Amino acid sequence: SSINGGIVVAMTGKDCVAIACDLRLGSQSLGVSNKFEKIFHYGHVFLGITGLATDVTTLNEMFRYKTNLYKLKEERAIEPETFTQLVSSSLYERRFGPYFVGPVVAGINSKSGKPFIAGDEAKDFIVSGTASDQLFGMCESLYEPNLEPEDLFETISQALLNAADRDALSGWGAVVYIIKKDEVVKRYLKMR
Amino acid sequence: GYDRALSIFSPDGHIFQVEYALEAVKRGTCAVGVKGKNCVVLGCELQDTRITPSKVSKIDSHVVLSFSGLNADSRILIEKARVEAQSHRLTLEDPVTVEYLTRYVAGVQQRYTQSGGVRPFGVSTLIAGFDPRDDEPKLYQTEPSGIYSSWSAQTIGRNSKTVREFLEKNYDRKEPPATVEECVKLTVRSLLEVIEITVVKPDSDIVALSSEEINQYVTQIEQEK
Amino acid sequence: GTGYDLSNSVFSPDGRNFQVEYAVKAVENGTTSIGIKCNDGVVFAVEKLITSKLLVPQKNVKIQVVDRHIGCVYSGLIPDGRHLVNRGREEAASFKKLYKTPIPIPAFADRLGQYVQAHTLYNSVRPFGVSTIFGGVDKNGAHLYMLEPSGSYWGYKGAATGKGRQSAKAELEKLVDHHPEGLSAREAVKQAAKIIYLAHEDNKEKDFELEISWCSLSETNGLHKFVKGDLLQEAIDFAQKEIN
Amino acid sequence: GSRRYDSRTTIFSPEGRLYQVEYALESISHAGTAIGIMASDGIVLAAERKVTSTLLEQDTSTEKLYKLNDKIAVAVAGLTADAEILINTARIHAQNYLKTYNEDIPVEILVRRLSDIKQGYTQHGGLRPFGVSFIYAGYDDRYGYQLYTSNPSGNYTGWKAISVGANTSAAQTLLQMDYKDDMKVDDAIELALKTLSKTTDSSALTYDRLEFATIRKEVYQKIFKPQEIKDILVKTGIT
Amino acid sequence: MDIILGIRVQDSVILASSKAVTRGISVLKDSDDKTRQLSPHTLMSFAGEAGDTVQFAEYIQANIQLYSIREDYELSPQAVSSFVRQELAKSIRSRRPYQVNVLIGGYDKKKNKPELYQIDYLGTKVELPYGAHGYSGFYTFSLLDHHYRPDMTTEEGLDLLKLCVQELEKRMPMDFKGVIVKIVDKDGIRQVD
Amino acid sequence: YDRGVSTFSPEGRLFQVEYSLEAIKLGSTAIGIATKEGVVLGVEKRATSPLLESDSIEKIVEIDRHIGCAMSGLTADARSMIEHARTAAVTHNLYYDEDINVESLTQSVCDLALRFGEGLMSRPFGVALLIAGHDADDGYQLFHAEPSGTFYRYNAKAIGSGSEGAQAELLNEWHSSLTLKEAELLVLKILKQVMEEKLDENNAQLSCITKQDGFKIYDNEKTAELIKELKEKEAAE
Amino acid sequence: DRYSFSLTTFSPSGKLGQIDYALTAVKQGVTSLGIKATNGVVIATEKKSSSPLAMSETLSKVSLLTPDIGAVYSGMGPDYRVLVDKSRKVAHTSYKRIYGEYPPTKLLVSEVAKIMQEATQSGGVRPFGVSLLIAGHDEFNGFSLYQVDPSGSYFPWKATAIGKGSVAAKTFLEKRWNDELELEDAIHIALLTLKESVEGEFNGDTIELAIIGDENPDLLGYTGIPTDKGPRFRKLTSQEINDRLEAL
Amino acid sequence: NNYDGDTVTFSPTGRLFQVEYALEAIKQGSVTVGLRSNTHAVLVALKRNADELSSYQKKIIKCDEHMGLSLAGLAPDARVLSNYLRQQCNYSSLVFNRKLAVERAGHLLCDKAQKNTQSYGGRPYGVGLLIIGYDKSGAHLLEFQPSGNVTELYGTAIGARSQGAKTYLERTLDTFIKIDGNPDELIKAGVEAISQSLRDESLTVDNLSIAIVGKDTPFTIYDGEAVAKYI
Amino acid sequence: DRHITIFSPEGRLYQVEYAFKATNQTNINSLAVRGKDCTVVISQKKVPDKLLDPTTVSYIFCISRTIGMVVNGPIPDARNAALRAKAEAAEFRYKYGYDMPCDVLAKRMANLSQIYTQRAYMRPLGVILTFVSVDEELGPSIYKTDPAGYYVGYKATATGPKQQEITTNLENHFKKSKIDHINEESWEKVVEFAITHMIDALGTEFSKNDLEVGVATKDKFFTLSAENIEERLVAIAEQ
Repeated sequence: SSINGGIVVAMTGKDCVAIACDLRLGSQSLGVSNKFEKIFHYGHVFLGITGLATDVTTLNEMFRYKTNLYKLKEERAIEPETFTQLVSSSLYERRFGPYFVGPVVAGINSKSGKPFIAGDEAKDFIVSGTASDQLFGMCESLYEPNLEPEDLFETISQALLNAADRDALSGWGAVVYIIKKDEVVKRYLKMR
Repeated sequence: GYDRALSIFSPDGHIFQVEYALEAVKRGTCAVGVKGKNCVVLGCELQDTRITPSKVSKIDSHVVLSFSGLNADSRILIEKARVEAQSHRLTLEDPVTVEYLTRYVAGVQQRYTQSGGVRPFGVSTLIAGFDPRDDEPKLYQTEPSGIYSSWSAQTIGRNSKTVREFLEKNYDRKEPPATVEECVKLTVRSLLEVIEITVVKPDSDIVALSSEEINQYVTQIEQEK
Repeated sequence: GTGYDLSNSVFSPDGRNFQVEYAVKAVENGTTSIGIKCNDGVVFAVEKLITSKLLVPQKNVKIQVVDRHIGCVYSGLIPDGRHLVNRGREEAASFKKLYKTPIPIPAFADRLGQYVQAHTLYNSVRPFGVSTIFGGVDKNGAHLYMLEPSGSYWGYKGAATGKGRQSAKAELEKLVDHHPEGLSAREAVKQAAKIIYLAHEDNKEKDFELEISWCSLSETNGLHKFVKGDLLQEAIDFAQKEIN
Repeated sequence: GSRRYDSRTTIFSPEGRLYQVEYALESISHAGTAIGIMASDGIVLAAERKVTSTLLEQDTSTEKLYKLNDKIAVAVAGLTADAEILINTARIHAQNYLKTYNEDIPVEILVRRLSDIKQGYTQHGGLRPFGVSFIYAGYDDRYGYQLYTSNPSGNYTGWKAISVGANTSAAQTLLQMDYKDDMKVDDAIELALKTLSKTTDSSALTYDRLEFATIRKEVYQKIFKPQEIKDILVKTGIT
Repeated sequence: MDIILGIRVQDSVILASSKAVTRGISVLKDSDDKTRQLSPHTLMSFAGEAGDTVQFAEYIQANIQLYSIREDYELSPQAVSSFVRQELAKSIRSRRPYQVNVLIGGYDKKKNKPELYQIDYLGTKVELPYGAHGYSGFYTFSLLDHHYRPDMTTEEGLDLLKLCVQELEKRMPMDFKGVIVKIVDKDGIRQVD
Repeated sequence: YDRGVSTFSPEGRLFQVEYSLEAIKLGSTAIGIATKEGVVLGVEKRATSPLLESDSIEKIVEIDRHIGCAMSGLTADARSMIEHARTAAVTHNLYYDEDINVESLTQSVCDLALRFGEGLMSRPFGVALLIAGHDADDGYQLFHAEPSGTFYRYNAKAIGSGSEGAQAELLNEWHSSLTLKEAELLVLKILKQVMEEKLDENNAQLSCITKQDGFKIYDNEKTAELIKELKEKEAAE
Repeated sequence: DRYSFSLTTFSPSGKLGQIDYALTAVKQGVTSLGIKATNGVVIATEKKSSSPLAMSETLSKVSLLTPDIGAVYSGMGPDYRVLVDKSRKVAHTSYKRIYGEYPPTKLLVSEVAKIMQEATQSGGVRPFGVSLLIAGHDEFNGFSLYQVDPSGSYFPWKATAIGKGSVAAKTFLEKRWNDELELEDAIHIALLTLKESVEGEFNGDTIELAIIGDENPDLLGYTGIPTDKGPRFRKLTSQEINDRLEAL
Repeated sequence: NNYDGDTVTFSPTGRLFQVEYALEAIKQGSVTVGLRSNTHAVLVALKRNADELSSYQKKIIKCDEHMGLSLAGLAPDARVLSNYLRQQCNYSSLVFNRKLAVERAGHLLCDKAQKNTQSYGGRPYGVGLLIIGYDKSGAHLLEFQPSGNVTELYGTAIGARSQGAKTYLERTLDTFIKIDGNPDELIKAGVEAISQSLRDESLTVDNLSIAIVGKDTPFTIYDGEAVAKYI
Repeated sequence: DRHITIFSPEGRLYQVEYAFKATNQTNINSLAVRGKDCTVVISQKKVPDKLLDPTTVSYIFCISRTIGMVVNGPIPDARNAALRAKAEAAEFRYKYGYDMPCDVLAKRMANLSQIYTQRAYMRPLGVILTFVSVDEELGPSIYKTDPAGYYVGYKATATGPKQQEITTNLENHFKKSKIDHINEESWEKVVEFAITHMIDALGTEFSKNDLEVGVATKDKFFTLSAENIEERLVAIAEQ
C-alpha cells in the first residue's frame, strides 16, 4: 500500500462535515504527481481512499458503478450510512486478495441532516493513510465538538498540514472539502 | 443445453430450414456487386439517415461485406468476421485475404446448419475487397448453406433474378467494365432495372459515393434511355 | 389408455404408469425363475431354455452372485437384469467400504428398489424389463425378496417370476403349507428342481437346462454357491421321478 | 423424451419468417402506444397507460418509461417484466462501458447490444423471444440526439419520429403529416400529445393515462410528474 | 532496462524510446522500436519484461483496431488509456501479470489537445505534461521540472528531450543505443531525429 | 421431426442416412479411375450462372501430397471432412514421421460420419467423397466414402446424379491395363456423356495422383488439349 | 432434465397461453384484498379449511417477508409458499447483506416479479399460479401496496382485490376508499369487503388479516438500541378480529 | 405403430421395436459362420462387394492374437465395439497381466449395448458379432446381439440365410466338436456350413474369408489365395 | 397439457389430480389421532398372498428417533419419500444442532412436491404422507403432505378410499367431546380408541395381522409388533 503514500482525514462539525486529503502521487521515494486527488463523491456522499493508487482508482470506478445503479433502481441518491455498508461488503468480498486501501466516508444524510463519517461511525474524526498516527495526535489535540464550518476548516487544515509535514510520502498540496446540506466548498491549501 | 436437431434431412434429402433461410434471403433487401478490372462496386436502392447507415460494412480496412436477409443475423456474422480478421492480423502477421474471410463466414453459416439447437442464418453475403498486396478485385458470395463462390457480378435479395438476368445481358465476361464510372453506371443501371453505392479500390481505398454523384449517373442513364 | 402409454412417468387418469405395466408384460414373457426360503438359507432356480443343440451346456449362467452372500435371479430382459446386478454390486461394494460389514439383504433390496423406481420417474428412461428374485444370508438370517419393474418389492417365503409363475406359485403355496416348520436347504434344492420342471410343463416348446444356486449357513457357511455335480443330478432325478 | 413437447421456437417457416417473432410483434400491437419525437433541441418520449383504475397509484407507477443512464431513456411497449429484465441488462452494460472507457456509452452501442440479446433468443436456446419493443431516446457527443426503435427480432433503426404499440400506422401517418426538422421540443411535445389524443382508443386523453419524458440541454433528462402532465395537457388545449 | 520518455507540448506529444535490446551478456539489437500505433492519433510506448511488453501492446492494438472498425470511429486518448489501465489492473490479479509500463501519447481531435498518460504495470494511471518510467525519470525530471513550459513548441520540446538524453548518456551506466523519437500531433504520427 | 435422428426404420436402416444418400443423388458428378500409373479424378463444375467464376468452384482438393478428394452433394459439408482428413494426415506425419495410408485416412473420415445425434452434429453429412491416393503399401487406391460411414475401394467409381450411367460405362470400359492417358480420356468421355452442358475446360476439371509428383489438378489449357484429343479420336470409336 | 425449451410460447394472436391459464387459476382462488391508508396498509384473506380436522392456524396465508413488508396471495398455495421462501432469501442476499438495510417494498417486489418472469421464459417450467399482494413501508416511499401477477408484471394500488370475489370487492373499494382513510377505517372496510365474499362463516378463525403500521418495539425482542425500529408488520390475532367484528 | 419411435418405449406387449429393427439390420447382413472344437475356433465369412469394380468389405477383425470377431450388419458399429473390446483386453493385460476371458469380454459388450436400449438419445447397435477366442478355459465362440444378449455356443451363423448353415451345424455338431488335432478340417466343416446359406452365388478367393484361433494358433485371418485351399 | 405439469385452460394440473388417484391404488385406509402426549397412527395391512413375509409389508416408516411417517400410495414412491425424509432429518440435525420438527419436515417434503408440480421433467410422487411426532415445542403433531405440495396440521386425520367415513366419525367424536385431542393419559388407550373407531367406520373387525400401528411418544416413535396389537385388540374385547 505505502508505495504511493497519502492521507485522508474527516471531521464532523455543527451541521457540517469536512474531508481532506493530500495530493501527492509517489512511486516509493520518487514523486510522480501532485494532481492525484484521493477524495471522490457519489451524489452528496464523499469517499476518501488512501493506499495503492491503482486500487484507489479501481474502487472509485466500482463505487461509481454501484451508486449509479443504486440511483437508477432506488430513484434516490445513496445515503452515507448505506454507502458505508456498501463499501464494507464490497471490500470484504475480496477478504482474500484484498484491496490495499483505507476508505473514509463523509457526508450529511439528506433526510435527517445528521453529519456522518466512517472508516463504526466514530463521530469525532477519522484518519487514514501513511501519516495516520501524526493525524491521530493532531486531531486528538486540536479537535473540539460542534465547531462551526469555518473553525472546522481551520482545525482540519492545521491537522492535515502539520501531520503531512512529518510524513515524507505525502503532501505537495492538500484539498479540503467543507460539506453542508446545502453547499460544498472545495479549498486548496499550499504546503510548506 | 438445448440441442434439438433443427436442420435435418427430409425424405427427398432436402434440409428445409436451409431452404427457408434462403427464402428469408429472397425476401430481404437487395444487394448488388459488380467487379471491374480495378474496383468492386457495391450498391443498394421519418428515418434518420445519419444513424441508418450504409448496409455495406467494413470487416477490415481492405475488405467489405454486404448482405441480404435478416439484418440482426447479419450483425452476428459481421461481428464474427471482424473479430476473425483482427485475430488473423494478430496471431499471424498479415491482414486476411478476401477468400479467407469468405471461407470463415461460410464456415460459420455451414456450422449453424449442422449444429444442435441453432437456426441457420437467414443471410446471404457479398464479400468484396482486395488482398493486402494485390490488385485483382475479389467479389464472393456466401449463402445460408455455407456455399461460397466468386462472381464477376452478382445480386442477392428481393429482385435478384431480374437484376441478375440484366447483368448477364450487360456484363461482358471477356470485356469487363474498365473504369469506376463504367462499374458504377452498370450497377446503377442494374438497380434501376426494377440509391447507394460503395466503391472498393486497392490500398484500403473504400469510398461511399455522394448522392449528388449517384443522381448524376441516374439522370445520365434516364437521359440515354 | 392409448393416450397416456407413450411416455414413462405419465399418470393416466386412473393413476397408472402404463409403461411399467408393459414392462411387466416383458417380464411375463421371460422364463420361469423361483426362489425358496429355507430354515437357514435361500435356494434360487431358473429355467434356461435350450434354443438349440449348439448352446454349450452349463455355460450360459443366468444366476448372478452379488458380493459373496447375495444371489440374484431374474426373468425378462436378461440385459436389464445384468444392469441391475451391476448396480447392486456397486451398492454392495460402497456399503462394505464405508461400513466394513457385508450389506444387509433388506438394505440391498432398498438400494435396488430405489434404483428401479428411479427408472419410473422420467420419460428419458425406460422401466426395467425384469422382475428380480434375490436374497441371501446376513447376521439376521435368511431373506428372500422379489423386485418388480415398479420398484415394488416385498419379502417372500417363496417367489416365482416369468411365464410359469402361476404353476410355480401354486406349488410354492403347497410347499409352504406342508412344511410349516421350514424346509431344509437340500430339500429346498430338490423342491426347486421339481417346481421348475412342473413350470416347464408350460412353455414346453423347447427343452431346458435347470440351474440352481443356494446360500445356507450350514451348507455354504452363508456364502452363495452354485449347486453342482452330485446334488444337482440328485435334484434333477427327484424332479423327473416326481413327474414320472 | 421431451421432444414431443418442444414447440421449436427459432425455426423458419416455409416463407422464411420467424413465427414466434411475428406473434410477439402481434402481442406488441395490443400494447399501449409509445411515441418518440426528435426535435432540434431535444427528444420527447410519450406513452399511453393501458391499465387504468381510480385505485391505481399513477403517481408511483412507472411502467412505460425508464432511465438507462443519465443520457438515455427508453419507452416500452409489450411485456413489462421482459422489458425490466432487458433494462437491467442495459443499465449494467452502460456502467461497464463507463468503467472501461471512463466515457458515457454511445446510444447506438447500447441499442445494438440489447438488440443482439433479443436476436440471440430467435436463433439459439429454444426459448421464447422477449415480447417487447423499445424506443430509445439518447444524447451523445458523436451524433447528439438520437432516436432508435428495436423489436423482438433484434432489428433496430434510427428515426426522426417513431411510434410503437397499438396504433402505429395511424401514429406514423399523423407524424409524417405534422413533423418538421426545425421543430422545437415544445413543438414536439404538442405533436406527441396530439398524436396520442388522435390515436388513443379511450374516450379522452387524460394525465392519469399518460407517461411523458424529455431529454434536452448539459443534457437534462426529465420524467414528468403527473401535475406537469396536467400543465402540459392544458397548455396544449387537449384537456 | 529500457528508457521511454514523453513530453506533451502545446501542439503535440513527443515520445522517445531506447533502441537497445539486451539478452544476458549481449546487445542483440540496436534498432528496436518500443512503440505501437494504437490509432491514427494515439501512440503507446512500452517497457518492462521481455515478451510481456509486445504481447500486451499487440493485444491492446488489436482491441482498439476492433473498436474502431466496429464503431467506424476513433477512441479518445482518454478512453484508450482507461482501457489499457483496466487491462493492467486486471493483470496484477491474474495468474501471470503483464510486467509492462506504458506511456500513451495521443492527440484528441475533438478537444484539439495533446494528451500524455503514464500507466505503470500496477495500473497506476496519471496524465502528465512529461513522463518517464524506471530510472529515466531519476535523471530527467530535474531537467524537465527546470525547463519545461506548457506553451513550448515541438522544436523546443525536442531540444529539451535532447538535453534529457544527453544527461542519461552521461550519468546512466547502461548504453541504451540512443532513442527513436515519434511525434503525435493533429497530422498523426511521424518519426523524427 | 416426429422421429429422432438416430432411429432405425423397420427395414433396419437409419432414416437420416438414407435421406442423406438421396441428397447425394442430386450432387454434381465426380468420377475416379484408378490405374497402375495413377488415379484420375474428374468433376462436373456445374456453374449456376455465367457470372460465376468457374475457377472458384474447387470441387477437387488436396488432402495430402499423395491424397486427393472429389466431392459430390452438399459440398459445404465437405469442408469439415477435408479439414479433419488434412489434420489427420499431418498429425500422422507428426506422430509417426511417415505418411498416412489412404485407407487409414478414409477410415478417419468415415469414423466422423455417424457421430450425429442428440444428447455431436445434428445430422449426417450430405456429401459423398471419392478419395484417391498413393501409398507404398497398397499403391494407387480409390475409395468411395459415404455418409453411412462405410467405404469401399474401387477400380473406378462415379458419384452424383450421373453415377448410374457413368458406372455402367465404367463397368464396360475399365480394365487393368489402362494407361493414365487412357483414364484421362475415359473420364472426359463419361463426363461428356452424363454432363448436360457441353464439356469444355470450364464445365469440367481434372486431376491425377502420381507418385512421381503427387496430386495435381490439371490447368484448363491441358484439359482443353485433352478434350481436343478426345474430339479427334472420337472419330474412330 | 431434457426440457431445456420454453413451455410458455406466443400463440398467433400474441397470447402467452400458460400465463392466461395461470391467471385463470388465480381468478378461481380464494379472495384476497389490500387497502392502503395514510398511516398503514391492510392485507386480508379468507382462510378456507380443507377439513374440519385441519388446523388452519398451522397454515399461514399471510407471510412476513421483512419486518416492514408483508404478502398475501390468491391462487396456488404451494407456489406462494415457495415464492415467500425465495423472496425472503433474496431480500437478504440481494440487499440486506450489501446495504445493511432491508429492501424497500418496490425493490423486493421487483425481485419477486423477476422470479415470476423467469418461470414464464426459462426452460421446462410453468408459470407460478399465484397473484401476490405485497404491502410494505420504507422511509422514503412510505406505505406501498403492490400486486404481482404470474407474468411478473406489478402495479402499485391504493386498494385492490384478487381472486374469485375481486370484481365485487374492487367495486366496493372504489366506493369506500379515500385519501383521508385511517388504518382503523381501512381494517373496517377490509372486514366489510371480505364479509360480502366469504362462504358464510365469518370470524377470526376464517379470516387472516395483517397490517403494516407503526413500529412495534414489544415485538423487537431486545432493548437498548434506540435507532433499532420494531417491526411494522403485524398479523392480527383471531381475538382482535373477533373484537372488531363484534363492533362492526 | 406409435411405439417404435424410440428405445425407451415399451409396446403394450413389452416389445422394444427399435431393438428388433436393429436386429433386422443384422438379418440383412451377409452370412458369417462360427464354429469351434475344444482346441480351435473358426470364423467363416462371406463378404459382399458393392459392384464388380468394388472391393469386398472386411467381415473379420482381429482383437488380439488370442481373440477376434466377425460382423454382420452395420460395420461402423462393429468398429466401435471392436475398439472397445480391444481397450478392455488391453486394460486386462496392462493392469493384471492376464488375458481377458472371452466370456467376460462378451459380458462387457452386453453391458455396453444394453445402455443404448435403456436411455433416450442413443440408438441400439445395428450389428451382430461372432467372437472367437482361446483362453485358459480353451476355445470359445460367442454370438453377440445388440439387444445385449450374448450366448456361448459350439457353432452358430448370423446374417441372411444363416439358418441353413445353423441347421447344418446342428446336424454335424457331434462330428466337428471332436476335430481337435486338425484346424483345416474344422475350417472345411465351417466352409461346408456356410455353403448351405449361399443363394445363386459361389465361394471365391475374393468373397471368402476365414479366421482361426486356438491352443498354439494365434488369431489369423486367411483371405485371397490363402483360402483357395478351402474352396 | 394432460401429460406434463403445465396448466390447462382451466388452470388445472391434471397430472397432479391423477397422482391423487394413484394414492388410492393400494386400497388401504390409515388413521391418525393425537393424545395429550402421544400421537397414534393406524394403518390397514392387507397381505392376501400367503407367500409374502408379512413383517416386510409396511407403509409405516420410522423417519427419525421422533418422527414417524405413514404413506398412502404405492410402496415404491413411499420408499422414495421415506428415504428422502430420513436424509433431510439427519441433515437438519447436522446443520442446525437439533432434531428436525415434524412440521418443518412436512414443509420441506411439500416443497419438493411443489417442485414436481412446477418442473416438467419430474412427475409427482403418487403418495400422501402423514408425519407424526410429539414435538418438543408444539407437542403431539400430525402434518399431512400431498402431491400438490399442500400440507397442513391436523387434530386428527384419515387417508384412503374410506377417509370420509373415518373423518366424519372423528368429527362427530370431537363434536361429542368438545376437545382437539383424545383425552387419555397413556398411548395404549389412544391405540384402543383409534382401532375401535376404525372398526366402527369401516364396519370390519381386525385380526392382529390386519393392522399396523405407529406410536409417537416424547422419547421416540415406534411401531407395534403384531402381538402388541393383539394385546390392544383383546383389551378392546374386554374393556
